[PDB]
Amino acid sequence: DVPLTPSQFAKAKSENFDKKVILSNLNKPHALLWGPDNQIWLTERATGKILRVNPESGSVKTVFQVPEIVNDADGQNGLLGFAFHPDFKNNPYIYISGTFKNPKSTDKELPNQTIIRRYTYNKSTDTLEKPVDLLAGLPSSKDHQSGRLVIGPDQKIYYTIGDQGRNQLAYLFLPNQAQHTPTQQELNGKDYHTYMGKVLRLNLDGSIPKDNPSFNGVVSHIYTLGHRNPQGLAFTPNGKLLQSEQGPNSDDEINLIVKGGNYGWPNVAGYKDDSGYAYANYSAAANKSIKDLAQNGVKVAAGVPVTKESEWTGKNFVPPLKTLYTVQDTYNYNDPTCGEMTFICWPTVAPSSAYVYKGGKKAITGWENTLLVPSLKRGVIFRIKLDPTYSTTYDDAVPMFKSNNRYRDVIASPDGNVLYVLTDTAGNVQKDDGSVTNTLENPGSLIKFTYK
Amino acid sequence: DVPLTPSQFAKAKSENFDKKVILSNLNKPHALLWGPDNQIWLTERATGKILRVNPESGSVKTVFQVPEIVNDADGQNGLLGFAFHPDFKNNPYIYISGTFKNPKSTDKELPNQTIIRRYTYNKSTDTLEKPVDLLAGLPSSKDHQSGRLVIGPDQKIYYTIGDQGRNQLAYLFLPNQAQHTPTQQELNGKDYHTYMGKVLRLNLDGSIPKDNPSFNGVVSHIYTLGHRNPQGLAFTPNGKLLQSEQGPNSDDEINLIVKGGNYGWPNVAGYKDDSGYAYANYSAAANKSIKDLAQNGVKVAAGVPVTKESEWTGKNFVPPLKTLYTVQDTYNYNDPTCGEMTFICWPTVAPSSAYVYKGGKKAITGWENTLLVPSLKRGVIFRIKLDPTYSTTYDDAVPMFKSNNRYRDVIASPDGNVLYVLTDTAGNVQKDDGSVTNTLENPGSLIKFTYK
Ligand SMILES: O=C(O)c1cc(C(=O)O)c(-c2[nH]c(C(=O)O)cc2C(=O)O)c(C(=O)O)n1
Ligand SMILES: O=C(O)c1cc(C(=O)O)c(-c2[nH]c(C(=O)O)cc2C(=O)O)c(C(=O)O)n1
Ligand SMILES: [Ca+2]
Ligand SMILES: [Ca+2]
Ligand SMILES: [Ca+2]
Ligand SMILES: [Ca+2]
Ligand SMILES: [Ca+2]
Ligand SMILES: [Ca+2]
Repeated sequence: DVPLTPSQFAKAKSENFDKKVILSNLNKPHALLWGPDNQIWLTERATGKILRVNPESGSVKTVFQVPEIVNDADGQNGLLGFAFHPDFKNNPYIYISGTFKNPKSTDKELPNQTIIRRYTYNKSTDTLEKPVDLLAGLPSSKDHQSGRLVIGPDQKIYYTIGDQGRNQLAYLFLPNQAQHTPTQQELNGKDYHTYMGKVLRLNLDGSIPKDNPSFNGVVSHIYTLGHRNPQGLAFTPNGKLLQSEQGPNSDDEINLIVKGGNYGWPNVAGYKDDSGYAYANYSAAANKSIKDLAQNGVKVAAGVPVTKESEWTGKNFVPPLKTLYTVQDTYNYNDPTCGEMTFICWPTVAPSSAYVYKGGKKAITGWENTLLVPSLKRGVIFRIKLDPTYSTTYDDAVPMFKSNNRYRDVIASPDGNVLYVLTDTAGNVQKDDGSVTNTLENPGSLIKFTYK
Repeated sequence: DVPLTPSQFAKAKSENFDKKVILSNLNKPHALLWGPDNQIWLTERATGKILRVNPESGSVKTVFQVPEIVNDADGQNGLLGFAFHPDFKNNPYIYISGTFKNPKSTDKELPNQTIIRRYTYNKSTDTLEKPVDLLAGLPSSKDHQSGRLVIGPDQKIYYTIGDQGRNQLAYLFLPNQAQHTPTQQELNGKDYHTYMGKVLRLNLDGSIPKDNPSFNGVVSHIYTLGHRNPQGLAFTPNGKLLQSEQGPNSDDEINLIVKGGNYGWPNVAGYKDDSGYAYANYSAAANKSIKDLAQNGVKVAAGVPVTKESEWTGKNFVPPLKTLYTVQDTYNYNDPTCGEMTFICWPTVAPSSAYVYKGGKKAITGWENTLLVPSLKRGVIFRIKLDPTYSTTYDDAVPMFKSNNRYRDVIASPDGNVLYVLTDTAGNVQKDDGSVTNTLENPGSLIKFTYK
């Protein structure tokens, strides 16, 4: 899709909803869920705390703090994945993923691992107990961790693990592994270094489903590959799997996740259109002092190999349902008319989640079969309509609730007339006039919007 | 997708198939079907003849000639739709559409109608009889008639009817009706002038299905709208509906047809990307002496209103699964790298059909879940892979059977190892070296390709 203008974002004020801050003292709140107890549960990414909030009264309890979570102030690591077993009454399990030190690591630049871990909920003492590591030794870094953890209708865990930031900034010269897959020998040694830029599908005990897809002749935990930073994952009522993902200077994506698909990163951003992006592989540059001009690969310094999207030899490439956004090769990623911080005008929205709106007896008119996608950089919640079979999007991403806030997650109440959102503690966001600010209106908050 | 180069088309020679020309100099052969008698049936658009061809010996019989078919030498009108009843053993019916004179027409420029008609096959006399008009008074013109007619798994007739060529060439100043839908009053009067640029869904007796979608508050024969020239339509084994469609200078489409969808034409060609196309509405131009610059709306003469794809206020817009092809705004539609005949280099392939390959006892290796799309302008047949649920394409359109022929239709034998193809009697096609020729290698032919 084509970017909205600052004016178009600023008008999305959602005057038909009442706003109320429920909690305002949260530290890097990350994931939000409607629990099986009809309470709101949420995570703090850096502290490792799991909180439960009474939606009616607003009282809150810290149910548990995951010990030894590792988090860097300049990083996106920490406590990430968070989901309830779907039959919680009879299987009182909570599944998380988190950053932990890796005692086997021989890399002082990458000292950590990601672990998918199960806890047992004790309703008598209201806490979590009996930790069990389902899948350990997964990649960890400060960048593009993703880490959405959901349980599908097949009662399998689906887990997004980002590309770790390879081929940008601090990891510029590391070779991106989004396209790479394990050998059988690597699986035998539990070497999961290729588990970057993937959606994983695991059994509830961490093992490999016997009907997972094959990649390059090997069936592993990988379900799909070729992802950059997929922070949104959500099943629809008819069992389809929708996803949101952050692109580089362009081409954030809404994807339909299908078994065995290849979503193209890093060779393809968004559509395979050769428009506004090309794959500049700095790991293949002979000179490691080469600079990244950060023009999305369209303009590069001498010495870095560049592959056009159409020059890639790919297999099972699946294009996105929608891009937020796609621009021409003539696009100027340095436009000075935007200000000193030109990145704010980049054709992206930085989606942070993806949530299937299920309606209810007070469902909001017109919102049937919508997907809600929070935007960090634009301070809106997008509403994206699909057809009733969730096979295609209809029309465009409609912005909602414009504010100077970094929206991190969103859910809705069972009746469907109240939305609950989390906001980041700090960072940059676009203002009504299109400029950048790091003064957030509601830092680290749980906010509700009630239809009136 | 990005256009293939002339060299990439030239190498797609399909050396793994044996070619045998069964017939040539057919009079504008148009549609072919594997018949209930395991013979090949095909139509001649210009004559109204329905021919049956013996696969083994190639003997041909003129089974029937549809009387009073109207065809213009320079036109795309004539005998069009052609399908067998799916339970032919117990329902020996053949369904057609055709151009016929309209006696109540009050326009000398548009004197004809399209009629969807049923015939009964009499096996004892080996001919057709007892015609029944199912739906008459449909639009008719020389351009963009489409006319693909299939019976769905719901035992409904699905019928594509093109936009009649409005807003180009001989119909430049007529207002395109692809976005328009009937009022209840027009329906009551059987005024079907808005049945342009649509997929129609009809009961077998021609009546309006009560479960057809609603458009602007009215349920009509319209199933989807916003199409230009959709010549390809085919159901998948799991009941989805795939489609191909010719765009203008760009953005031929492969579409997934979903009930009630709006496929954007003429406001949107291909994706809603503002890339290489804009909607110039010549019917709204200040005067009818203005010239069409034929630069796909990116540059137009003064006095014609232009609407960007992103400026359209649309409802239920459904984007294509694949475009053949999409180009940048700076693309040169009048490129001098080719000869005076710039159109042959336009980033299009002119898809003429769409056929779901179903395999069989001799299925071709690797062709699972593919869609075959013949190209008129490039002299190839494309193979397009989808995932096993027919929810997305995988990778790109792979060209096959490169020749100096305009491929018009394609089917496969039940065993799956033989393809049968129709070619046009006349027209332009691109040579190996990228230049145009109107010398066709196999004019008006039925061609058999057998996997080695
Ligand atoms: O403008 C853009 O394209 C853009 C903007 C941001 C932004 O939020 O400022 C991000 C981003 N996302 C996170 C996160 O925690 O998800 C952290 C950051 C960061 O830059 O620090 C990204 C990206 O990561 O691709 N792209
Ligand atoms: O280069 C292009 O884009 C292109 C090329 C052709 C071509 O075949 O020469 C056509 C076309 N298709 C038919 C048909 O019978 O299907 C007739 C014609 C015609 O121009 O006479 C179209 C189009 O109709 O959009 N576009
Ligand atoms: Ca980004
Ligand atoms: Ca992608
Ligand atoms: Ca792209
Ligand atoms: Ca065309
Ligand atoms: Ca379209
Ligand atoms: Ca377009």
